[PDB]
Amino acid sequence: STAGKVIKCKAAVLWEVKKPFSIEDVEVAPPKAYEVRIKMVAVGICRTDDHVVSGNLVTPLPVILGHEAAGIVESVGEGVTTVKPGDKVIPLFTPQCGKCRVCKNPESNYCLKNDLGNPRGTLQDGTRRFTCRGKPIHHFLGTSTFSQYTVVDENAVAKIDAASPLEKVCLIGCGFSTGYGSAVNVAKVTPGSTCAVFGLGGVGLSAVMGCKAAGAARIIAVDINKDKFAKAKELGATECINPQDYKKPIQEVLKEMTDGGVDFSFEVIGRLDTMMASLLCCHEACGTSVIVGVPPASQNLSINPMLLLTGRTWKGAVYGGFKSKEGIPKLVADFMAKKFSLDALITHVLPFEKINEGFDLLHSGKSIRTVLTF
Amino acid sequence: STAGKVIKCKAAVLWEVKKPFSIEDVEVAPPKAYEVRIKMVAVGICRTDDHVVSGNLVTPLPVILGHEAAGIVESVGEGVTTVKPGDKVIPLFTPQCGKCRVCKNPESNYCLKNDLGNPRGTLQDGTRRFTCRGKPIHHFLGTSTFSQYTVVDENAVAKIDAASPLEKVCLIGCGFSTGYGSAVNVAKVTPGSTCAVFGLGGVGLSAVMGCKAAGAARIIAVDINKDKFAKAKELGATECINPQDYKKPIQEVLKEMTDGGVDFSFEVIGRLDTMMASLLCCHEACGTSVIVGVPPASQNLSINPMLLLTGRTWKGAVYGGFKSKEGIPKLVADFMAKKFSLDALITHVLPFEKINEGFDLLHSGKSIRTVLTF
Ligand SMILES: NC(=O)c1ccc[n+]([C@@H]2O[C@H](COP(=O)([O-])OP(=O)(O)OC[C@H]3O[C@@H](n4cnc5c(N)ncnc54)[C@H](O)[C@@H]3O)[C@@H](O)[C@H]2O)c1
Ligand SMILES: NC(=O)c1ccc[n+]([C@@H]2O[C@H](COP(=O)([O-])OP(=O)(O)OC[C@H]3O[C@@H](n4cnc5c(N)ncnc54)[C@H](O)[C@@H]3O)[C@@H](O)[C@H]2O)c1
Ligand SMILES: [Zn+2]
Ligand SMILES: [Zn+2]
Ligand SMILES: [Zn+2]
Ligand SMILES: [Zn+2]
Repeated sequence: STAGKVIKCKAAVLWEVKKPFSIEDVEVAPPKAYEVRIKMVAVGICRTDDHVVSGNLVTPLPVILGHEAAGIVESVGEGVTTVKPGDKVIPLFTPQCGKCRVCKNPESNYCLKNDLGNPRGTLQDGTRRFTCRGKPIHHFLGTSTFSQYTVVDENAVAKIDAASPLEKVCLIGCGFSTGYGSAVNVAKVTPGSTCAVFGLGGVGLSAVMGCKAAGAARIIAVDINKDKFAKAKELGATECINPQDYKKPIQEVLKEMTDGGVDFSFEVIGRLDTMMASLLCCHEACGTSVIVGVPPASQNLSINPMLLLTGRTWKGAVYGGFKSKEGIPKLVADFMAKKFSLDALITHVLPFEKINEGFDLLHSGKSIRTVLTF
Repeated sequence: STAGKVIKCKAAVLWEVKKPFSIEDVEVAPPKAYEVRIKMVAVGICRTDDHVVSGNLVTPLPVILGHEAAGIVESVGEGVTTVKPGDKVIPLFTPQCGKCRVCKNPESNYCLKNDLGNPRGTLQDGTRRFTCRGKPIHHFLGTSTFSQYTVVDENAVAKIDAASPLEKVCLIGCGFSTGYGSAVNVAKVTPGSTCAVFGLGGVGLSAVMGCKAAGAARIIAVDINKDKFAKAKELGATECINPQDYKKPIQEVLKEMTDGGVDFSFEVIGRLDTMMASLLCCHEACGTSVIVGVPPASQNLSINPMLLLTGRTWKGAVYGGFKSKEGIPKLVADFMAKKFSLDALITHVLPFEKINEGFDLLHSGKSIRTVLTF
């Protein structure tokens, strides 16, 4: 039995920046009140995990990363009512406490219970459930899914269809939802509109899917890696261009391709140069630009306010505007009904033990999404 | 008669920056096809005209400024069909050609025929109708209203109720429409929301009026000049604050007064610091900040994209988002129908020949709007 007891299992621990993960033997404390301990089944490799490794995203170390996943509830702490042992679930990197100003506001989703703005690397009560070799290990985004077992706050856990193919839907835990929603919830792409998507990783490609579903007439995919183009077109890109092929700035090229600029531009990479280009490429009077990629720590853009005064709308969001706990299940039901597929996004499958190899592929540009199995 | 002939009249010419205006005899050529010659009756003094004087906004010189006004049609060139001699009309600093991409888009108003983005100081055909001392004189925003007679493009002239009090309705040509519309069309203030308004000039007080109309439960007026607070309250502000009274940055004060920041913030001054503070005071997850004020030439804001990634919406606009030709007449009709008064905004009245005195008043801070009568 394991309920009420400390769990000993394997987890991928990051001891320091710019080093490989080390698969360690770790101890996982039982769930406290309003906490859920989950046996992990599958985890997707997202660039945000990698940002911590590269030092581009700050969070307290040592730590167990991982936030895009699906598992089975092993046990629940006292007070828990939304999930029970055996349920299939998806941890949410941005919770939905349902009690703060944001959660009450129908237009926002950045729950105040988050651990993104100023990471503590703990659960909501401010403590850690992880220990390894006599040392406490930090949580990441309240989820830490690069571990056979993890403890997450209830409001950061969603119950999903029991028949769910956990090795597929784990992408709904982050990449798909974020990309797709940035188009449908955040930007609010209108039918017959023109869009531009910067970055064709699992998130950017989902953004491409979102634009198509919203009914865009033109979806121009932009990426410096041409091997991402077939998938982009497969998912709805009407055009694919590579900035490296041109002599003039990419924003000028884009504007000249769309009568002054696209209606909706999305930055889905995490760089300042492309965030700028993306803003500059949407029409100065009727364009909307959405920041989706996480920028490098404290890096600042330099913009002339005039760019906005003409009529531009510049926004950003996490999770594609989806209120995590309510949105994830609906999205899974949609997947189950075949409204959309994630096959094209899953390029590689590897056992959790080969996690480092999973990151190598991300670094190589050969993978879109590598799903790890436990 | 003057029809078909060159008009000799008085006009306020600016031959160089940071110098007073020069009331001189100027010649006004007859209107070309699709152009409208107007006998000016009243013009409000807007900070945008002053920007040119101070060097803060560049436009070719010599020039005749003036863009917030109301007059009577003297004559129309061939092809003109929307106005006739004797009609009361309001010139528009942003046109509504009705045929370009922007005009066709229901949600945009920055017509491509504008002369703001990259000033030529001419009418839409690239030439000028003014001459003075044997030399041509430039137009400003296609209106040039600091003149007894001015010629404007038809799509930049709106016909209004024949019983309209021109000495009041003139404000509807810029400041009132911009400020009010910024709240009602650009920000789309929701009932029961919280707002912050930086700048309590004629445009800012109009923003306050806009927020009240939209049903804001809370409207915080921000200004370093406490003499504006009486009018702010009179116009709808629930509280007024002067940054000079605090040790902490204003955005921090604003956030702490409003549970993490207001739902809507407006910058109606034209400064980087206030523009930054304004963006920072809207709630990180559900706030919207709108740029109304025009920033000094080529100055840039340094911004961390993370301010947007949490959920903030940053936007700007001209004319309060109103499609000028359709919008202005309806606002005049609302005024006629007593829906809103403009008396609180007009604090001084002077004849056109004392234009320099009205600007002195603007600089001194003793006036909201000074109206010049011809
Ligand atoms: N807002 C959110 O909630 C949220 C959620 C998930 C991920 N993200 C962020 O999304 C971003 C992308 O995520 P991913 O997992 O899909 O990343 P990814 O690395 O798999 O793919 C990004 C793409 O950008 C392309 N690219 C890189 N540099 C380029 C450049 N200079 N110009 C043009 N293209 C270039 C790459 O070739 C790659 O195809 C990351 O920054 C991640 O942090 C945000
Ligand atoms: N977007 C547009 O279409 C549009 C239209 C009209 C005017 N504008 C611009 O809007 C802005 C305001 O116009 P106005 O005519 O009402 O100007 P104004 O000079 O009369 O009013 C500015 C107000 O802001 C206050 N203020 C100045 N500096 C401040 C500071 N550092 N901190 C706090 N408060 C400060 C001033 O005391 C004054 O009360 C200007 O930039 C003008 O060019 C834009
Ligand atoms: Zn992610
Ligand atoms: Zn919440
Ligand atoms: Zn137009
Ligand atoms: Zn003005």
